[PDB]
Amino acid sequence: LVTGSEYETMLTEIMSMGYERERVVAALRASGNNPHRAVEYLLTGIPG
Repeated sequence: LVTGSEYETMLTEIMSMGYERERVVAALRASGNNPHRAVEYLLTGIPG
């Protein structure tokens, strides 16, 4: 289980690719905090 501070740095690190906070938050929820899947969803779409 990542800590809350590790979540915030994960979130900010992905935001550095040019995504707004609320989209990254939604992608990390959809990925269960796996950053690889979150970035996949931001690049090429959520499942479905």
